Amino acid sequence: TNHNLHITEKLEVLAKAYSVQGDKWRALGYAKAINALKSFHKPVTSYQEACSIPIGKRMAEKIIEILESGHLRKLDHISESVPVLELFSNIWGAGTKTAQMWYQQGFRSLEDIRSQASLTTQQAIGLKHYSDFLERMPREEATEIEQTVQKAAQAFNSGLLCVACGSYRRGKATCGDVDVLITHPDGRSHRGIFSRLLDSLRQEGFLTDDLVKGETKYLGVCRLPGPGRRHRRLDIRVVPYSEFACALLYFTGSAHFNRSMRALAKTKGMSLNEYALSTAVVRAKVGPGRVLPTPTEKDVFRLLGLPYREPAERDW
DNA sequence: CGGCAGTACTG
DNA sequence: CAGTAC
DNA sequence: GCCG
Ligand SMILES: [Ca+2]
Ligand code: NA
Ligand code: NA
Repeated sequence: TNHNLHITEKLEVLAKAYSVQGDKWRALGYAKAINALKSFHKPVTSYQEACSIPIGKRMAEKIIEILESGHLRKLDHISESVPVLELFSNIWGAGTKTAQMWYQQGFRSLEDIRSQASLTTQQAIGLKHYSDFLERMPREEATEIEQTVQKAAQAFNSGLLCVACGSYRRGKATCGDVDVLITHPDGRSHRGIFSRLLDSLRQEGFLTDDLVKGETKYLGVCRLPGPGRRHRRLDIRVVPYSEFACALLYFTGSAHFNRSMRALAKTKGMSLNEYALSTAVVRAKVGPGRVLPTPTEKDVFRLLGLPYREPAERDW
């Protein structure tokens, strides 16, 4: 696996500092570089050998900094606000600009957020389940959640099928997220069961809190009935059968996977989002793009000129 | 240099 | 409009 | 942050 973890560690700390400080691109380059250093077959030996890794000049300059020295000195200049901002980012619905606001307001602890800090409804639901949301769950409990949502959905219409796309479907032992995709094979009967099932599950108590409540997209908190059960974040999306193959890809993950798939689709003049695979829109543009039917996940790998990758092989 | 995904919700 | 989310 |  990671043959250069002594450097990937210190760089993941640097990338975290950038991610916590609004520099999404600095963090994205760092993460793509750690994801490349962790997947490389042999450990690094020189600067030349480091830069040839698809790693730049200043990144391999840090690789060589940790290869010749034992501690990267960039880390010594990291701002002391980085931990506080990261802590505020650990709250749901709270990112770099809200952590920055809380920080300049003199807040330096979660208790300060729960006492004097102004919170939104979502930032409150995140602040109350702070520990649970950071404790990823075993695959078995995610399966319990999946089957529970599927059974309750099938009671409204037995034709409906469900799938727990996400790190679970990728085969990851832990999952601090549960995204259940529900659809109907005909693509027309699905319309109208979202609210009924959502109220059903909240009535029984499967759902504890609600975050983003849209017509087609549900985001909230669930908790399996039983002792010592921690609150897990669940999303329930009811998209038509036509778009199911384009949705199941994105909601399977990872993000970096759908980022490389989106780049590859863009080079071949195609837009690959979580709703449909369309080709290049007319060009300022003088027209939208043309949808390409892709019923199965292989059809999407096909129209993109790529071999089918198993969900297990989607960490990119 | 300049692009790195586009989207819906919430406020 | 922006912020945070997938 | 890297790379076309
Ligand atoms: Ca996830
Ligand atoms: Na966060
Ligand atoms: Na339980």
